[PDB]
Amino acid sequence: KRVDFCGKGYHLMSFPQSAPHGVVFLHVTYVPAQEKNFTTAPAICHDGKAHFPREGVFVSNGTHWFVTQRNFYEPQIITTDNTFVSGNCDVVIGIVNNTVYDPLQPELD
Amino acid sequence: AGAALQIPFAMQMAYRFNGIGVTQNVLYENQKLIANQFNSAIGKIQDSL
Ligand SMILES: *[C@@H]1O[C@H](CO)[C@@H](O[C@@H]2O[C@H](CO)[C@@H](O)[C@H](O)[C@H]2NC(C)=O)[C@H](O)[C@H]1NC(C)=O
Ligand SMILES: *[C@@H]1O[C@H](CO)[C@@H](O[C@@H]2O[C@H](CO)[C@@H](O)[C@H](O)[C@H]2NC(C)=O)[C@H](O)[C@H]1NC(C)=O
Ligand SMILES: *[C@@H]1O[C@H](CO)[C@@H](O[C@@H]2O[C@H](CO)[C@@H](O)[C@H](O)[C@H]2NC(C)=O)[C@H](O)[C@H]1NC(C)=O
Ligand SMILES: *[C@@H]1O[C@H](CO)[C@@H](O[C@@H]2O[C@H](CO)[C@@H](O)[C@H](O)[C@H]2NC(C)=O)[C@H](O)[C@H]1NC(C)=O
Ligand SMILES: *[C@@H]1O[C@H](CO)[C@@H](O)[C@H](O)[C@H]1NC(C)=O
Repeated sequence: KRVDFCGKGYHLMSFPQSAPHGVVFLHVTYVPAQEKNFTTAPAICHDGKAHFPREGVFVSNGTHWFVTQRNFYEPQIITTDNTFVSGNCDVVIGIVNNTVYDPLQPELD
Repeated sequence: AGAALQIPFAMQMAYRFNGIGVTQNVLYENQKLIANQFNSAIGKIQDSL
């Protein structure tokens, strides 16, 4: 996890080869590509409660809000298993209104 | 690690709080105090210099 100790990018793995009086390291790394821009927010307010992502960021495609993982764009809908709650929505700078979906009660019809 | 991708600075500070074991609500609920403390700490360096 040391930055630039094993090449440029996120180190995946490395292979050694012998040279005359030396060694050659072939570093395999992961390099992110083809980014898009989005709107973002730190928390989400629902029922007077602030919701934070467990892992990921809240992003908006223009009209809807999703959670994604931070390094590869893979959007999902914001549920109570995606997030955790802390406090009320009066203290966070930049909080946004949206609905956080519960699975249990629409299972219970 | 590649191309520069923008992110707002308080959200970068929250990632970094996660990287030491503190949840990020602890940053967002203290943002103003944390920024005051950083500013006083930076203002103390030029005084010693
Ligand atoms: C943002 O993504 C959503 C996808 O959830 C698009 O909204 C539509 O949402 C309904 C119900 O959620 C789906 O049945 C549709 O298939 C979605 N797409 C369309 C084209 O109707 C929404 O269009 C996206 N917004 C932008 C600006 O890209
Ligand atoms: C990001 O910065 C913009 C300014 O560029 C902020 O927008 C202003 O919001 C205030 C309310 O606090 C309004 O009174 C101003 O009229 C807005 N200005 C513009 C140019 O839109 C925005 O609130 C900031 N975002 C956050 C999360 O603080
Ligand atoms: C997000 O939703 C909340 C919940 O209603 C909004 O809070 C209201 O804000 C208006 C204007 O600031 C007040 O007149 C109401 O009294 C508030 N309602 C409650 C129940 O407190 C909040 O304004 C919404 N945020 C945005 C940006 O529209
Ligand atoms: C955590 O520590 C900080 C000290 O940096 C406290 O904030 C200070 O509190 C004193 C009260 O004695 C104020 O006079 C200062 O102005 C505060 N500093 C800043 C930068 O706001 C804070 O109260 C402490 N929190 C708790 C829960 O004890
Ligand atoms: C994102 O938008 C900015 C302008 O706000 C633009 O300069 C940048 O090239 C865009 N990047 C992508 C991936 O769309």
